[PDB]
Parts: sequence; structure tokens; C-alpha cells
Amino acid sequence: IVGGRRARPHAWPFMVSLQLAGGHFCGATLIAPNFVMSAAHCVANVNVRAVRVVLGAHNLSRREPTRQVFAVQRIFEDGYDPVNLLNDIVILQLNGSATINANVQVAQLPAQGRRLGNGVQCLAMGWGLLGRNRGIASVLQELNVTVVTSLCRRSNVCTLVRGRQAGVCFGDSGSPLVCNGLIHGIASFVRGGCASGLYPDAFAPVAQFVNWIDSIIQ
Ligand SMILES: *[C@](=O)([C]([N]C(=O)[C]1[C][C][C]N1C(=O)[C]([N]C(=O)C1=[C][C]=C(C(=O)N2[C][C]O[C][C]2)[C]=[C]1)[C]([C])[C])[C]([C])[C])C(F)(F)C(F)(F)F
Ligand SMILES: *[C@@H]1O[C@H](CO[C@@H]2O[C@@H](C)[C@@H](O)[C@@H](O)[C@@H]2O)[C@@H](O[C@@H]2O[C@H](CO)[C@@H](O)[C@H](O)[C@H]2NC(C)=O)[C@H](O)[C@H]1NC(C)=O
Ligand SMILES: *[C@@H]1O[C@H](CO[C@@H]2O[C@@H](C)[C@@H](O)[C@@H](O)[C@@H]2O)[C@@H](O[C@@H]2O[C@H](CO)[C@@H](O)[C@H](O)[C@H]2NC(C)=O)[C@H](O)[C@H]1NC(C)=O
Repeated sequence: IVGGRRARPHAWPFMVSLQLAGGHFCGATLIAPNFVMSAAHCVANVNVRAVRVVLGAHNLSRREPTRQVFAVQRIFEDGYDPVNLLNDIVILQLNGSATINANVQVAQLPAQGRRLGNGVQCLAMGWGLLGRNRGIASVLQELNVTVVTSLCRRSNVCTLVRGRQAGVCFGDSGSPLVCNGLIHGIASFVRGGCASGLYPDAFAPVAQFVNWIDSIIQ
């Protein structure tokens, strides 16, 4: 996250860190004790058998006992278009179930087809690059962003941090977009480079997939 701040320890218990060989590579949201939601391009060309789903984390550099680690067991995708970046959502079923607690909580989703309006205040988070060039975050960052509709496909939910050079950057993909306490986006792609100050970042619109997500997570 470029231009944000450190989230209070365990402020967002549904936040998940996807990792390959000790290193975080994508964000995800816990949506059921045994289901995580992320961006389809995260598991795209990656050895899924080796991806570890870390829950209950805050500061990735330290050994935290709050953490619960699961492995992916099943992959569900619904028309992910790799070239046009459409339907960039993947449901990953875990090999076990998170013990729900103060650190590990389940996220809530909007209703099927709940379109966000231009100007809505939302909060983004992730452990991605701290700067266009500056290293990956170690402590979960958060960022106040505003929904916009200009310079944005209806097949995406875009945000813009008006009047500043801030936004999601590499490593935030998969991370949630919580608007009104509901996950309305799944960090997908940026334009003009991270934090251009000119282009909106695009999130996968969770709302347009609520029915599918449910038929799976039951
Ligand atoms: C992750 O955290 C990051 N995401 C990415 O790197 C995504 C995944 C694949 C490519 N990508 C991008 O962000 C790229 N953005 C685009 O491909 C892109 C830019 C511009 C346009 C465009 O002009 N459009 C006009 C019409 O509307 C549609 C948009 C389209 C597509 C970028 C690198 C070039 C972060 C969220 C940034 C991750 F990918 F998982 C990572 F961690 F692995 F990086
Ligand atoms: C669910 O999977 C976890 C994580 O499995 C590890 O990571 C995978 C990507 C893969 O590399 C596995 O071989 C790894 O074991 C399991 O947690 C581990 O379980 C083993 C055996 O009990 C233990 O030695 C490890 O320390 C555990 N923790 C970690 C972080 O690896 C977990 O037991 C699996 N099953 C259930 C029901 O949760
Ligand atoms: C920056 O964002 C915080 C948090 O945003 C809210 O909570 C998110 C989870 C999501 O639901 C967003 O849509 C919400 O806007 C804002 O903090 C809130 O501030 C109000 C008073 O201004 C307070 O009543 C709430 O309790 C706060 N919410 C939390 C979760 O602490 C904050 O106002 C935003 N800052 C700016 C400048 O807009």
C-alpha cells in the first residue's frame, strides 16, 4: 500500500496473507472458517500445492503465535479472463478450518449486485510495496480511498485517493476492499504504475459474484 498507515494490530481479522516458501505474494480475505477469497491471478502461475494461507498475522517479519496456517485444497474460478483481467476472483478451500477468535474473524460480503456509488468512502489494506520502488510492507497498512466511476469499467470497482500519490501497489493483489464494513473489492490491477495520482486502482467487484460465492461456501 502506497501512502497509507499501519493498521492497528488485528483490526481486520479477516485479512489473510498468501505465501510461497516463507514469502508473502498476495492478500486474501477469510470468508468462511474454511474458505478464502483472493484474486484469480494470484494462484494463476504458482505452485498451489506449496502455497500456504496465513491467517491471524499482522507483522510478517516476526514469529506470531496468533497465526493459523492452512493449505489450499480446492480451487473455484468463474470465467477468469487472463488477458482482459475480468472475473479476477478465486475461491480457495482450505484443508482445515480456522479456529474463529479475536484475531481470526470472518468477513461479510454485500448482496448480489450491490453497486457502489461514486464518492463512497472505503478502506483498502495489504502488505504490498510501500512505494513505487520502496520495499514490501512488514506490518499491515491501510488506506482511505474513494470509489470513482470515471476511468473505470463497469466490470470493476475502482478507487482513487483524491489529491495524493497513494494507492495499492504490487503485493496487494487479492487484498480486500472494505466499504461500509463489507468486502466490495478484491485488489486486482493498477494503471500508470502504483500511485500515479491520475489513474484509479481496480478491484474485482465481489458484489457481482455473491451468488456464486455462496453456492460454494454454501
Ligand atoms: C498484485 O498485487 C498487483 N497486481 C498486478 O500486478 C496486476 C496483475 C496482472 C497485471 N497487474 C497489474 O496491475 C497491471 N495492470 C494492468 O495490467 C492494466 C493496466 C492498465 C489497463 C487499462 O488501461 N485499462 C483501460 C480499460 O480499463 C481496463 C484498464 C489495464 C490493465 C500493471 C502491473 C501493468 C497489484 C494490485 C498492483 C499482484 F499482481 F498479485 C502481484 F502481487 F502479484 F503483483
Ligand atoms: C493443513 O495444511 C497445514 C499446512 O501444511 C504445510 O504447508 C503446505 C503448503 C505443505 O507444504 C504441507 O506439507 C505443510 O505441512 C498443516 O500444518 C502443518 O501440519 C504439519 C503436520 O501436522 C506440521 O508439522 C506443521 O508444522 C503444520 N504447520 C505448518 C505451518 O506447516 C495442517 O496440519 C494441515 N491439515 C489440517 C487439518 O490443518
Ligand atoms: C478513514 O477510514 C476509517 C475507517 O473507514 C470506515 O470503516 C471501514 C471498515 C469501511 O466501512 C469504511 O467505509 C468506513 O468509512 C474512518 O473511520 C471511521 O470514522 C468515523 C468518524 O469519522 C467513526 O464513527 C468510525 O467508528 C470509524 N470507523 C472505524 C472502523 O474506525 C475514517 O473516518 C476515515 N477517514 C477519513 C478522513 O475519511
